[PDB]
Formats: sequence, C-alpha cells, structure tokens
Amino acid sequence: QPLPAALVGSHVRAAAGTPADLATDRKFWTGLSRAVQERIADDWERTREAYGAARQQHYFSAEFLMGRALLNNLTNLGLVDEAAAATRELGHELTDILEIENDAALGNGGLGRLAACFLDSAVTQDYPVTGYGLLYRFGLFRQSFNEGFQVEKPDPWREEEYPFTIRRASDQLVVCFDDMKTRAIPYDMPITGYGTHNVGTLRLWKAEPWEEFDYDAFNAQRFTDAIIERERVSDICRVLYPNDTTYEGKKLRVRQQYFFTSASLQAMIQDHLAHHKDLSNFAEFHSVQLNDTHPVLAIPELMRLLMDEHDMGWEESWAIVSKTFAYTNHTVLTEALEQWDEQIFQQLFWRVWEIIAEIDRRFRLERAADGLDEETINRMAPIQHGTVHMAWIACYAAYSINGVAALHTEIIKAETLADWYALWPEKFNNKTNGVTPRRWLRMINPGLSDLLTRLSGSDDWVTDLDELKKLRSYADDKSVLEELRAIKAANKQDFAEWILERQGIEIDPESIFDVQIKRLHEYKRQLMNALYVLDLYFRIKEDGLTDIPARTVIFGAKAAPGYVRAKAIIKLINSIADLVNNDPEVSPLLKVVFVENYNVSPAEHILPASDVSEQISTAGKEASGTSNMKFMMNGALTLGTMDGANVEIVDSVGEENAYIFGARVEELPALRESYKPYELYETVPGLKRALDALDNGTLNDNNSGLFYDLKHSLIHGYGKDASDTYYVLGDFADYRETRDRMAADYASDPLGWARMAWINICESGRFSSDRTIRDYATEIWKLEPTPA
Amino acid sequence: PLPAALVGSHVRAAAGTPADLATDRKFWTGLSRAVQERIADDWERTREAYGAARQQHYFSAEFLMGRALLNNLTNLGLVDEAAAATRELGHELTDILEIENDAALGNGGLGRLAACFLDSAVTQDYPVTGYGLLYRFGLFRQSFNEGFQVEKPDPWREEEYPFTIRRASDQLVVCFDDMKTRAIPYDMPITGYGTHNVGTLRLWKAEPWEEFDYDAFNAQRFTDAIIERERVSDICRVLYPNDTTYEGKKLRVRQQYFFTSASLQAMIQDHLAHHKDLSNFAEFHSVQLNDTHPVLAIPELMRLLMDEHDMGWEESWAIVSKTFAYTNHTVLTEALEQWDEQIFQQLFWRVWEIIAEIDRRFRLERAADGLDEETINRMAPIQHGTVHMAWIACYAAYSINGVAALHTEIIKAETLADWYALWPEKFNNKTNGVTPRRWLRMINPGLSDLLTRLSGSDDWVTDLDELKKLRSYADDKSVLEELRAIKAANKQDFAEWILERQGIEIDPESIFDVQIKRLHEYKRQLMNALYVLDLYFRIKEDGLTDIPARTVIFGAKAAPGYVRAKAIIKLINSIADLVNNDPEVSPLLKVVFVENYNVSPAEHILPASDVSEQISTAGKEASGTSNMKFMMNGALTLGTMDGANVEIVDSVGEENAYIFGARVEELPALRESYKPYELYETVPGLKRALDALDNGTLNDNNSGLFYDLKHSLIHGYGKDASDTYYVLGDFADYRETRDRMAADYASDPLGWARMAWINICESGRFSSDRTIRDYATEIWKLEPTPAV
Ligand SMILES: *Cc1c(COP(=O)(O)O)cnc(C)c1O
Ligand SMILES: *Cc1c(COP(=O)(O)O)cnc(C)c1O
Repeated sequence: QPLPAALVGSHVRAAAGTPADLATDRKFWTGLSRAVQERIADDWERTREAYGAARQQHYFSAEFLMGRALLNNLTNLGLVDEAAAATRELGHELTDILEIENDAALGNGGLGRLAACFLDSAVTQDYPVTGYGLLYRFGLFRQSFNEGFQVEKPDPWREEEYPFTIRRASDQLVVCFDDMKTRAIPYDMPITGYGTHNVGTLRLWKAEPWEEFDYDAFNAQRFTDAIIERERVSDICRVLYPNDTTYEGKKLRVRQQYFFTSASLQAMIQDHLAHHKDLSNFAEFHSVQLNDTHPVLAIPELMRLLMDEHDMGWEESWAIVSKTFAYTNHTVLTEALEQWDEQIFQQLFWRVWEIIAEIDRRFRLERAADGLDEETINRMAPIQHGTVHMAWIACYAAYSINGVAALHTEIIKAETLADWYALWPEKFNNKTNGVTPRRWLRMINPGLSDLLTRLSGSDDWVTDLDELKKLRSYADDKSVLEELRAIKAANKQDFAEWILERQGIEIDPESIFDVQIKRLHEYKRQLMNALYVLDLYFRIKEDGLTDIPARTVIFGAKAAPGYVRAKAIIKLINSIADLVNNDPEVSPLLKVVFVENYNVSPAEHILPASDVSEQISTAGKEASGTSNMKFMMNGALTLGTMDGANVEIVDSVGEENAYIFGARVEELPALRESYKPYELYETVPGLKRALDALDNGTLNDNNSGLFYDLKHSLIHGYGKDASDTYYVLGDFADYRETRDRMAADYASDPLGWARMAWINICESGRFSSDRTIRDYATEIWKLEPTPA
Repeated sequence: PLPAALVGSHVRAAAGTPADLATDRKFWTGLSRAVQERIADDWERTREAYGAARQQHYFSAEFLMGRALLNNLTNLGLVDEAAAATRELGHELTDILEIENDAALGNGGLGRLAACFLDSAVTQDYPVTGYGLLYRFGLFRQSFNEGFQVEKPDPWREEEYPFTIRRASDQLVVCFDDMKTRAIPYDMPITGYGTHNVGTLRLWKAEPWEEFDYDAFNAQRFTDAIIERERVSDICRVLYPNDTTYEGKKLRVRQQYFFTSASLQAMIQDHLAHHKDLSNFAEFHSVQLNDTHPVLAIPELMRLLMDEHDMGWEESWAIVSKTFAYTNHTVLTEALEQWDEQIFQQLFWRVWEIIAEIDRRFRLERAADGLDEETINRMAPIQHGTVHMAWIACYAAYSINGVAALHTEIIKAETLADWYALWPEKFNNKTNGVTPRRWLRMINPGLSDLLTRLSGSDDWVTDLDELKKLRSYADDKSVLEELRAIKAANKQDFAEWILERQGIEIDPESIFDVQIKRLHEYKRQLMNALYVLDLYFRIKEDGLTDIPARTVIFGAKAAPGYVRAKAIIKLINSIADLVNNDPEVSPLLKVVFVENYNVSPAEHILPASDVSEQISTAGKEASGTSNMKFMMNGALTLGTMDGANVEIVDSVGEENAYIFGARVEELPALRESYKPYELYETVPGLKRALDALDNGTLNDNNSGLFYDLKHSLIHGYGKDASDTYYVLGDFADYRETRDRMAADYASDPLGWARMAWINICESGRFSSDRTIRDYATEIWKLEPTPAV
C-alpha cells in the first residue's frame, strides 16, 4: 500500500530510537522523508539507466533555489493524502512535520529559482537533464531584524540529517589547485515529477580537505594553525556569493567555480567512458548549458581533461568543446559581465591558465584571418588589459547563445554582444523564462487547482498549462467568478493566520493584498512603493481620505550586506510600518507587513493570497521577471512598468487586464536629460510632505542618519547627473495615479476585478517552464523524451 | 525475523537505489537502521524503567566502543537472519561488517573497561547510563612510513552513523567565561545478550553558539571568521589532546568541564521530572568517577544546586558527598591530575570560587579533626596555586575503590594513605573484568559452539563461571581435537585477514605469539624484540633447527612525543624486515606488526592467538584486561608475576601458564646492584643481539635511535642504571621460558590443548558481569530493573 503507517513508522523508529508516536517532529520528518526515498529508489535507478543510454544535457549553475523538498515530492508522487493519513495515525500532524524543513539554501534569487523550475519541467517531460552545482552549507545569509535594521547571519539547512541529498563518498574525485588539493564529494538530490515515474538528479558537490586537519600542528597545540587549511577548503562550500571586494575574496569566488565545474566534468567523463569506448564522441551524447558566466571555467577545464588525461589533440578537443557548450545571457548590460585578473588563474591553476592563454592566442589569429581589425579583436578577446573576460570565452566556445525574452534577446544582439552576433548570427536565439506550474500553482493553491480541474475535466493542466486557455470562456460565467473570489479570500484568510503565527501581526483578511517580493535594489524602487505608502498615510490622517478599500502592503526582500542604501530602504519600510500599524486613525485602512527572510517557502504562502503584484522597476532595467509570472498564475493583477515580463503579460491579457504606468524605456533619455527632481519635490502635491517626513522626526531611524541620506539621494542634483538615478520621483505621480485607480476598481467592481484575474490565470500557460524546457530541449540540446 | 524486506526498505532509503545495487557502505547503513528500528520499543521501555529507579551515571573521559553492528546483532540473536537477508539482497555480511570504523571514542584500558561495564550492566538489567564526549577524530590513526610511526586524525562518523542518535532539541548550554557553547546530546544504544533491556551511552557534542562570524566572513577575513567556531570544535576534536603547554592543558580541562556540566544538567532535568525537587537527588542517583578526568563534576554539581536551585552550601555538599564514588586505577601518584588554578579562574570563575571554598572549608574541617598543618597542606585540594583533582575526589566521594586486590591494598597503605587513615570506610576493591560477549561469544563462534554443545545451553554467555564445570573434559581427546581444529580455523581466518590488510603472507600452522599493548618501556616490547633478534641469529648462525615455526605478532601505538617508544616501534619494523626477508629464517620465524591496533584488530587477533605476551616489569601493572581476553580464547600466558597474571596463575596453576622473571619483592635488591653491562658481555648471544643495533645489521636511517636504545639498556649501575625496567636482567629467564613454551607446543600438541582448555574453563573469574554486580550491590546500591 502507498505509504502505509507501517512503512513510515519503520523509518521513523530507525531515526528516533523510540516508537514512532513518541518521536519528535524533527525525527518524524526524517522518517517520513526516508519513506519517500525508499519508494522512489527503484524509479530513480530506472531513470538513471534510461538517461545513461540517451543523449544528455548537463545544466551547470552556481545556484539552485530548491526550497523545501517534502511537500513537493509528496505532491508529484500523489501521496499527500496517504502521508496525511499515515502521519495522523502515528500521532502527528503533517502540517507541523512539513514546517520542520528549512528551504535548501542552495541558491540566491531568480537565476537559481529558474534552474530549479527547469529541473522540475525537465523530468515532468522525461528529458534526460541533470543539474550540477555546489552544495552550499550556509546559503547566502539568513535575514533577521534588530530594531528595524537588517542583520545577516549564517543560513544552515542540512546540519541535521537530510535524506533528500545522498552522499556518495566512494565516488569522490580530486580537484587539485596549485595551492590546495581537495576532495570532491558528490551528492545526489532526487527530482520528482508530477504525472511521471522519472526521477531526475541534481548533483551537488561538497569540498573536503585531503587531511581532516594538521595533526602535527594540533599536537603541538597550535590549535588555529591546525585547521587553517581545513577551513580554507571548507570555504569553497560555506556560503553562496561570498563578498569579493578584496583579492582573496575574488580568488575564493574563482575557486568555487573551478571546483564544481572540474568535479562535474570529471564525473561526466567517467560516466561516458562507462557507456562508450572513448571521448571522441562526447559531444554526440552530451551537451552542457552554462547558466550565466559562473560556470565558464568548464570550458578550459574540459580542454585540459581531454588533452592532458585522454591524450587528445587541441583541434579535436576544441571541436568537442565547441559542440558541447551552450551559453545563456541574463542581463541587457555589460556590467556584471564577469571579469577576472589573470593572476588569479595563474595562481590557482597554472595549467588551466596556459589553456585560457592558448584560447586567446588562437582566437586573435583566427579573427585576423576572418579579416577583423585590431580594435575589434582587442575588444572581443578573452584576455585584455591583464583581465580575463569570461563572457567572451563563452561566446567564442558556445554553439548557442540565448537571451531569456524577446526584447532582451534583441538587445544582446544589437548591443551587449553585438560583435559576436556580427561574426556568428546563427548562434543567437531566444528562450523565454518561465516557472513551474507544480510548485507555484498546484502545490500552493489547491483551492484554485480544484476549480481548474473541475472546469477542464482533469488535472492534465498541471503538466500542460496552455490547457487553461480553454477556460477563458468562463470569464463571463458569474458563478465561476464568484468561486474565484471565494478562493482568493480563503487563501487570504490562510495568509493572515500564517503571518500572525510567524511575526505576531494582525491584518485584515478582506483588505487588498498589495505585494512586492523582490530583492532590494534601488532600481527595483521598493523605495517608490514606500513613498506611496507614506503619502497615503498622510492623505488618510491629515487630508481626510476615506472613500477607499482597506489594504495591506506586503514586503519581502533581502538586501546585499554592503549595500548601504538598500539596507536603509529596508529600515525605512520597517519604520513606516511602525508609524502606520500603531496609528489607530490609519491602521483600519492601511497596514504594512515586512515578511522577514523572504525565500521560497515564504513565497509559497504569499502568492496564493496576493491581489496586486508590484513590478515597478525603472523601465529598461528588467530583462525578465519570473515572480511576475507566479503572481499571474495565482490570480493577482500586475501593477507595473512596461518592462521585462510585464510586456509579455500585457501582450497576453491586454492593456485592459493589467495596470501599466510610468515612462517607457525609449522616453527616459529625454526625461533624464532635463530631469528636475528637486522641482518635483517642491511641486507634486503631497511629495514635499512625504519626503520631509524622512528627516522631520515623523519616522525614526534610531539616530542612524539613514533616512536623511535617502531623502537627498532622491532630491539632490538635476539633469542626467541627478542623484535619483532610477527616476523614482519622476514616475511617482503616474505611479500613485495608477495605484489609486487600481484600488478603486477593486472596491467598486468586485466581479470586474475577478474577471481580469481569471483572464490572467487562463493566459498564464504562456509562462510555464515546460514550454521553455521543450524549446531548450528541441532547439539547443536536441533531446528526446526518455521514460524510465 | 529481521526479514530481507525490512532491510531492503532501509537500504533503499539510504542508497536512493534498489538494495541489491547499493554500495557496501549504504547497505551497512540500511542494515544498521533496520536494527535500530527493531530495538526502538525495548529502548524506550528501558528508558521508562530506569527513570523510575535508583540509577548509576558512569562518568568517563573515554569509552573504547569498537564496532557496533556485529555486537548488536549477536546480542539480539539476529546474526543468522542478518546474514541470510544480506545475501538474499546481493551482499555478504562480512563485507558489510568491515565497512564500520571502530568508534574512536576511547584510548585504551580505561576506556575499554568503561565499555565492558556498560555491556555487563545491561546484561544484568542494572540501571546504569554512561556519559562521555562524542570525540570526532579519536586519539590518532597510526600508519607507518619507512618503519616509523606516523600519526593522523582518526575519523569514524563522517558518514552517516545510525548507532548514535542526535537529540538537538534537548540541547543544553555550557558557558565558559570565554565561550558560550551548545551541548548537543547523542544517544548510543547498548544492547544486551539474553535480555530486552537496552542501555544508553550518552555522548556530548560541543557546537558553537553562532555557526561562524558572518561579519568577519563578509569582510573576507576568512580565518578570523571561523576561529571561535573551531575553538569550540576543539572540545570534541581529539581525545587526550597533547597538553605539554598551558593551552593544551586548558583544552583538556575545557573538555572535562564540558561533558560533566552537560551531563549533570541533564541528570537534574530528568530528576525534576520524577521528583518534586533535588533534596533527594542522592537517594536516586549515583555517579561513578572513572579516574580523575570527571572530577570537575563535583564543584559543578555544587554550582548547579546552589546557583540554579537555591540550595545552601551545607545541603549541597551533603548531596554531593553521597552522590559521587571515585575509582583509582594506578599505584602511582604522579599520574593524578593537577592543574594550575589560573586555568580555572579563566575558564569558569564561578566554578573556581566553589573549588576555592571547597579548599577553605576542607582545611578548617581537618583542623577541627585535629590533623597537623603539615598533613592538611599535603591533603588540601589547592596547594601552591595548583589544584589536586584526586584530593577533591577523595574528599567528596563516599567510595574509593581500587581495581585489583593488591592494587587496592597498596593505595590504602601508600598512594592514598592519608585518606585511608582519615576515612577507612570509603576504601574497597572491585577487580576489573571483560565482557564474555564481545570478547568470546561474538568473536569466537567456533569455540562458542563447542562450549554451548558441551554445556547444553548458552547460559555460559552471561554467566561465564558456568564453564568451570566443563573443566573435567580436559582429559577428553575428542574435545581437545575439536579445540585444536577451532584454533586452527581461527588462525587461518587471521592469516587471510592480515594478508588482505597488509599484504603479508603467514603460516597458519605456526605458533601465533602475540603482544598487543600500548608501547611503553615498562611494557617491554623491547625485550620481546631482543628475543626475536637473538632467535634470528640462533637460526641463522647457531644452526638452531629443533623448534616449531612461529609468527611473532605486535600491536602497539606510541604516544606522539615519546621518543624511546617510537624508536622501539622502528626497531621492531627493522627486525621484521631483517627476519621476514631472509630465506634461511623466514620459514621458521616471521614478525608481524599489526598497524593501527584497536578494538577491531584485537577481535581478529585474540581468537587466533596461541601465546599471550604479558611481560611487563613485575610491580608495574595493577590490572591486565587484555590478559583476560587471551585466557578466554585459549591462548597460554607468558608473563611476569604481576597484575592479572597473578590471578590467572592462581586459577589455572603454575603448570598451565608460563611465568618467569624477577618477582616484585626481589627487584629492590636486584636493582640496587644491577650491572646491565656485565649481562651485556656474559649472557650467551646477548652481546651479538645488542651489537646488531648499531653495527649496520639494522637500519636507523642514520637517526642514532637504535644506538640510544642500546645505550639505554647497557649503561649505568644500580639505582642509576639506564635499564630502568630490568630488560636485560629478565632476558635470560624470559628466553628460557619462551623457548620451553615453544618446545611444549610442538612436542605435546594435545597437552597444549589441555592447558588451553583449563584456561578457558577458569576464565569466568574475569567476567565484568561479576565486577558490575559488585559495583551495583556494594557501591551504587542498584537492583536489577527489567524493561519487559
Ligand atoms: C520566483 C522567485 C524569485 C525570482 O524573482 P524575481 O525578483 O522576479 O527575479 C526569487 N526568489 C524567490 C524566493 C522566488 O520564488
Ligand atoms: C582490551 C583492550 C585494551 C586494554 O588492555 P591493556 O592490557 O590494559 O593494554 C586496550 N585496547 C584494546 C584495543 C583492547 O581491546
């Protein structure tokens, strides 16, 4: 029987050393998860054999924002009810058990969450795709709050038994740096799939020292000396995205990237020679996707392995490399385009450096023969001015270079990677981002899932979201609209319970849930959102505004540790919350909620209850926007600029089913040219009272002086050099106009609102990562569905 | 049952692959989980039963636990079932058993005694719980490089270890003045043959309050970020960490305080859940202090009672004096712990105040008692800024015991004469013993079968005295025949074991002459080696040929900084090379140095042993637990009249053992006029042997170590001779006796078997079941408490 109490009890007893009913919630979670592993073990192996005989894809990424695994696995295996039954039968409540698990701290943001959605979409379609990354022990950082200020701490997640990562020490490899010999210990994480028996794999690497510690130093009682090398190796997997302002920090970033790409390629080669005679046909059977530039060292490293360990010539090796790697670009701008001092490579791995230098030497000669001028070659070369340009190695080696949305792909063709598109137009293509309908709809919004399943006649939509388009006809069915309003309300009722229990705040389950969950960045304009709230505070308390629906403004963000104004903005939001939440004359109509330590789990609780999706980055700064897509699938309406994902959302539902505003990306150069923010400060009604509220003592920054800095970052200067880089004051008037209008349509036309929401839901199939993966798989990787 | 279906379930969960495809490591893991699942209920029942009873809490800085799987399977009577299930699932049990590293939780005899005690306690249903540290890397792993001992870390739980269960939710705090630490409790099950009771070894793991200094990490001060994390980790990193410097000493004291404080806090917690308060703590609890390592428990309990539970000093000390019992193990007072009081003042000021108050009160109480200032100063816990831990123990303990009749008389008369004169009622004797489960029933199934067949039941397994009535078969050739066949099979097993372990080929028909002791000069491995070198020349040059072939086996680790001991190990490896590689001698004589001697190696050696070398200088050994293990397995004792050999010969008679050398009462006169140089020139063949040490026969690698050894033997006169342990003085009698013993082995095989049989049948005297029964009724005052 599927997940009987007897089986679950057995695994729990083994973990707790006590009968299953007396076990702690922690030990029960461990037992239950072991039960799941037991049940898929067979399928997992069959999948391994199936994929092993097929052409494969290997997705390299410096991050995988996996979130929790238990509910997701139970859902995809269709065992939630049995688990519920088994657990209660053994004296526990499944809802409590699920809370035991911390989000796997293996990723940071969108880049990582995309890689995660891709893995789920791949197995759901039986595509032989294996993921490869680092087993970060403490994630990015855990966010807490002290007196309203963000505090960063380690983010452990696997300090306790974690059955969803299996250690394979007997399969360990060596990654030797010129100054450090390391063990690379492989871990296996199972990727389950709704509606299939296939179980994919996410391979995570953990660095361990050659020797546990320096016993001689220890025995001499030089205790710190004894563990320095141990902890320097441990630093490779300690945290994600370690700060790199110093040389040593930069060298660690490069260590991290070489570590998991070298280990991954070695294991891939191992596996290949266990299924094939030699490597000469490596590229027929393997492709590797480079998610951004983090994994680009894989390229010189595959050359090294092929030539140094399998006696292959340069020409044959490069031929394999140029047919193996594909490369995904994520932003419109150079900027973040990784660049490393060549000296780091020379010091960490001299042989790999020689290969990088040979790549650059050959590249220049090949270009000169192509007939290019020296100025163009110099600015394309992988090595220039003592610096190695990782994106140029990627563009040179990759057989495919893709953007992640129609507009973004065109910019990289025309600007960012213009010289590359000029030489090799054929490499460029587009692959629009998307999210997985499983975790972000079916798993988190059963209420909505039910209705979709009743209407459409099956749950085929779970793995083929386009099926929902068929339901746009009901947009006029009033009984259905009412059901959808009731689903949203039930979700909001749930959210209020969750937030009350989590942070002790009481909110109105009937108010509008206006949500902005995004990394804190000035170009994200959480600050603009904050202003609007502050102004609205004053329009209610001093201006007598009352003909408006109550609303709860929800925030979720981390700020980078050294990003001063980002942390100041988070502090500002917390102070504004304190002001409006404790003012009886305003709390009835406006409350602010800052969700602490925003991550996958919090997102799962927020999205289903969301009404308004704030996507207000400055036009031209967002290439994509996957959270935008998740909101759409859950019945939340988009309030945003004509940038990134909003473009495609509006394109699908129409201007009438969304709230777009602000300057367009083509208008801004002229606006910034003669920008007069200080005048807006003095002129735009309310704005002066709003911004002054930052340093007249209305708000409290606890003597930090942060609010006054923010204020003058917005009003100081003028023209293209104005301090308000992200046109916050410039768009505020149009932003407030639209946000106000949106809240109005909300109190006055409930059915009309529910209708727009339905249109969004039914058209959201366009943003499913299943379509994205199909496209990667058919156009770039050239894969076939491979059932186990 | 332990059915294949159950084991496969647990293996699949651990391996993420069908059981038959799992690696041996994963299979071992799953099989161990299967065992835990099976005893979980009996374990909880024992917890409840012991908790309602008067209990004993055994405090020890070491527990030499060895491997747990085979021991548990044997005590649960599931070896046959486990063997079949494993084979049914594609694996072989022996291969699986070999995967487990000995749990590096102990050092030597002191730790093994604590382990045997835990087993004997559960076998008799006595409510005894063990408390220690969860050492992560043991003492050290021994390896060899060009004949020299090399020391490295000894990991054992880097891989999942299902036999230690983490209880993070029950964690406590141990605050040092310079370090707030988390005390994570771990539970290890102690199974018992013939009973359903399952005892507990509680092991504590120190973890940092914060994972690491995130602020320093972000600043890219990578070493600074983990200094404090690793200082806390040092608490459980290594056992008996070198303490030649103040810092090493402070670490030892930190380790002792950590596990005592945590244990007492947990004991108090548990007491307050069965009783209204701590006024009757001593009525329901007893704490055995195994040597002086856990003495800080005394002041710490005082601190807890007064500082956390509002008791006054008088009441608190009353409880303490009826709670603690102290066990003394040696005849010398130079090993008794003494610490600079500054260490205490720095680690825990409050605890130091209490220790000072203990000294202050002690002096006044003894002055009241009428002792003179001289005696008081010499008994005080604090003298000249040094805290004498043994004095705190003798002052607080209600019981002070020795570990052998003679040893106990010596400490009454000498070692602790001041305390015996003051409180004669505290002193008593509890002779050490070993468990017949791990050391006979589990490792020698061949002999166990014969014993069970002859006696008609396996009652002897938990009542070894039962074998006495079998002594009469000493004259039955059918039995002796079986005895010899069993030894022969055991030796063949060992020969296979060593061949696979170190590639050395040995003759299963030769005499297995074994010495497995820690390397100490008083242990006299050197005399053994001298005899081997001489024998080499006798065979090579003196035409010796009327002798049986023999394999001389050594097992021994040397303390890292002990130069003579390490020189001796090198010498043994040198002689072995000289001997094993000479075609004129190898066929008769081979030397085997078993690398990294520990519990598992002993378990393979003992059953195959013919000769038990117990040759320490008379007067040096108080006990001799290894001596007992050899006896139980049919090996004859070649040793001095000292320690366990006395009692052994007392039980079997001088005709069934080979005692030699100077008795302890003769040595004072012998040494007074000791002339090692004369012996060097006169004992036949000796000069040739010793000269081989520096004439080029044996290679020092030009270290001059052999020369120093040679000189340490032949230099000086009388009380100032360098041969402090009468190595040359005993050599003549040693060689004669050892030569005689070999002659008997080959001339009277059945007579040899007879002697072996009498040893085996009389071994019940050394069962730790008798030792524990005596602790429990005379000191701890326990009653058998069955779980079911
Ligand atoms: C979906 C998701 C993201 C991506 O969000 P964007 O800001 O739209 O790039 C990041 N973090 C979490 C927790 C998410 O679930
Ligand atoms: C039994 C045992 C001991 C104790 O023996 P000694 O005679 O005191 O040296 C120490 N170590 C191991 C591995 C043992 O099994």
